Amino acid sequence: MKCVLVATEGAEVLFYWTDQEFEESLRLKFGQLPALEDQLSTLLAPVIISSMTMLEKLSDTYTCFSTENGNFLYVLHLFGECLFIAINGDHTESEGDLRRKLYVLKYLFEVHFGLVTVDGHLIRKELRPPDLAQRVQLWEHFQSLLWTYSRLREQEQCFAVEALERLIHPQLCELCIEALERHVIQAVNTSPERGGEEALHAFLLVHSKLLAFYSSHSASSLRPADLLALILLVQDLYPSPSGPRRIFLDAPLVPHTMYCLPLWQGINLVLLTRSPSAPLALVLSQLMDGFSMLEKKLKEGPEPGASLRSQPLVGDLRQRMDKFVKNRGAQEIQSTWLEFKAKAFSKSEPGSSWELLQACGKLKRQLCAIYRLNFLTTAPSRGGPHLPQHLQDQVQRLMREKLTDWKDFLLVKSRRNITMVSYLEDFPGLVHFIYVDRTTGQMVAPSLNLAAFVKTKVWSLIQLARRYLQKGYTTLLFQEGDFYCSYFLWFENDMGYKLQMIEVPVLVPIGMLGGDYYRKLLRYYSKNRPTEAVRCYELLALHLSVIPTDLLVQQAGQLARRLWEASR
Amino acid sequence: ASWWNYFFLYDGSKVKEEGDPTRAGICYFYPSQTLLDQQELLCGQIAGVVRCVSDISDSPPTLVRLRKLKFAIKVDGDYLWVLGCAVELPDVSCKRFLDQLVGFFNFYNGPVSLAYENCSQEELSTEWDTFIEQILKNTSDLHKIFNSLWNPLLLLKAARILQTCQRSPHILAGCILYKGLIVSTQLPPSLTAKVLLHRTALPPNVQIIPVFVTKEEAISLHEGLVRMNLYTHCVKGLVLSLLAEEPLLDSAAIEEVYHSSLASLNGLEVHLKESSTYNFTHYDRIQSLLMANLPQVATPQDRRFLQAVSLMHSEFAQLPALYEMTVRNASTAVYACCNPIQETYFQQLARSSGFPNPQDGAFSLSGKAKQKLLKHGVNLL
Repeated sequence: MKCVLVATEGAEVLFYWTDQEFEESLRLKFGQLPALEDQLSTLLAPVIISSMTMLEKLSDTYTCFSTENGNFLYVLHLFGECLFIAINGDHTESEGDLRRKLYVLKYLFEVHFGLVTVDGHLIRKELRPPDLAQRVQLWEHFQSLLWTYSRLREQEQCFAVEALERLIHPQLCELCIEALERHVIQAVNTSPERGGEEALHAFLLVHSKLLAFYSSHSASSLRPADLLALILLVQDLYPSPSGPRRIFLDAPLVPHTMYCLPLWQGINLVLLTRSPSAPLALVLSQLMDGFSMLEKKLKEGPEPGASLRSQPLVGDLRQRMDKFVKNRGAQEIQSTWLEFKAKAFSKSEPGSSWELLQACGKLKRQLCAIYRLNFLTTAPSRGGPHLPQHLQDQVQRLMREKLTDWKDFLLVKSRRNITMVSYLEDFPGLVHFIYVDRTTGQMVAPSLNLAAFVKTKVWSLIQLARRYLQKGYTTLLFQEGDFYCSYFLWFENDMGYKLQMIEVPVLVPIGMLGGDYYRKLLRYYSKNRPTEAVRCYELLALHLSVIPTDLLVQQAGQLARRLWEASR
Repeated sequence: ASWWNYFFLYDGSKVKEEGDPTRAGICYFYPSQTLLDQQELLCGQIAGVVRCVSDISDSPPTLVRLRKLKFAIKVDGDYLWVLGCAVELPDVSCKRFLDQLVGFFNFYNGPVSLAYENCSQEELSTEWDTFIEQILKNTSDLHKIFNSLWNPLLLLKAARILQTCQRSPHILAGCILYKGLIVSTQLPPSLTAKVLLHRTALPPNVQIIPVFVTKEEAISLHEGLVRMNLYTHCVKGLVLSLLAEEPLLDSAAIEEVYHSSLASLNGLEVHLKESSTYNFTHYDRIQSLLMANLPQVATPQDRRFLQAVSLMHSEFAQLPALYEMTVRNASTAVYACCNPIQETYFQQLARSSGFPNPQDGAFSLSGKAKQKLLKHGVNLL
């Protein structure tokens, strides 16, 4: 009894995802058969029609509807010119879960498409191709992505807390590093058959945990947010070979190519390359932002007859724009640029404010068209250039030999990475604990395997902690049932000295997959103390109700110190 | 910003076709000085959204929330009730307030369909305006948060007078009030608020007005509208209110009871009439009583106290198995404990760095809460 729908202002459906119960209910209601998308559109048209009028008149939009006892929950969100609708009817997900799912879907759209998602006209065509087979294939791929995301959120702690988990083995990690360096990146780079593709990063994945990672000397460090999406994409194809997929990640949204080569069951290898025409996207992004500032002051400011021509920003934008036009020389964009050059810089007849607004809008769409023609039609899934088949086979076969003797040990160690017993003696009464570093995005937590009862209580603490953090509360201690929960937030420096606490701003959802909230929090504190480094830490612990509160705090503090000394 | 913003009724029978204007479908609206276009737009949008959600989900919606506003909607036959709230308010508080307004309308004017089919619009509109004025005059912060009532050998005889009345023929329950201060009452708290908020504006100073009690309240009085009669008597400072029966329209019995004690009640009345270091709030779930120590002037510290209770009050109503909850920020910490009988909230009016020290004063509020509150008679078990 679930449904996720994306619709435009004209009640046109672009993407839908329904389960068996919703489809059966719709069949029963409308069967007293047309396409499911048509039925959903004709059923949900009034909401879409009524939503726009509210924004047009009172500058307000509906956010959520609620029924008695919370039987049905409706969530609405306007992402630019598109409306996102989430429907729940089985009490399994709350409003926050639906909002997080919508934000995850929007982030997936960003990763899959790029800067094109900003333009509402092109995204409608991209999500609804004229060809039926391509549309069906894309819809099935996105439905599979949503299903695997939902499964991973309910089975894995890594997506439950949105943090990176690593397998600790000093002997194996080193050998993995030299094996990767010698036989993957160097093998691809030194091969003359690479066809201009440059290898940057390559990592080995076991289950939902990271084992080794290496980067080239000419590559930028990946943000922790992108690697969670990479892990989700890898898990979708091979749940616990397919052609390369074009992906976009923050370095802008520079293009990248994805390669997935499986080694065994539960062990996968991921390789990433970069197109030689990559820095063209940076120029396009600067031009995309440059015209936005020009349009911003065209509406707010006075008559643009003479004021804009003296602005250094316009001159800087002109110095950037004319260089781009001369370097390209495209007839379609040169004629419009000359038309806008005459309008903006004529000493006799400057363009009108209304006329200049339409001229700037036309140039905005043309720049996105060049990006679409360059970094999305040349995707490797549509016949684009890619690594040859035998080159991929050589890497896959050669990496297997280096890890042949460590197959059985890796699987056993993965299920028993951290033992709770090893901490029972030092910290009696402890049941479960989650240690997450918000600076590097890494988490330290044992492997949970009565077992279901404690497993369910883990999500309750996580959901409650996020809700209270949003309104400016840094800590939360509460007892529910026979267990005692905890949540702690504090700031430290690189050397380990204590730092003072400031007022957290009161409020986008809290997380790292669909955006970020911790990076902006660190910058806010650094504004007042630029001379000191800032680090962020979190700690979730579960204790029995028998332990007193005073003893609980001392036990929690000792655990954090021991983990800090064990790390680094 | 006012917590209570909008309140209007829509009738779907008068507007059935697309060409029928929705202006005639508005029976009442507050404020009355607003423009007509906004009225029509809001009514049409709300009615359309409610109808569409009811059609899709086979159940009418009970809450519509926007970025700046929050609407509580309930359906009663062909009439639609819409309530205007603020974002900061809890949803349960708005639902209870809307239910209270509906109950007041039913107990004051009977069924809506019969009242609008028999009576004119202007008189009910004036009554609504006056009653909204009273309700807006009688609202406070803790009353917004908890929705409680607007509330000793002398009390013994004051209640004995009522006890002698209950025996007096055809009596269910009664109460005695002094300028909004409760002396002794036997009615349920839901109807006690209705009697107390009744603006007190044949023997002299004797008035009898029929009322309409719901079956659940009528059963409670005896232990879906039922007609009863309210006896209102105006004294210099005292008021006596009795709900007896439908054919009340006994005689000379209640007349003698007051005049046998008028010189004693007023004489007893005139005899009666003639830097906090911590904040606390105690709420009784059974009697819906509220008592706390907050200054009339909202200091910046007091404003932060009200916000903390807002989230914590709603958390208890959703998790019946949750007992203890404490929070702390960069400036303050608030403790809470809940049992199926009563709730308690404590804050100290007197900055954490790094991981919390076990000797932190914020984490030791449990011991201080039970000891400090015993002074004002607040008995914590």
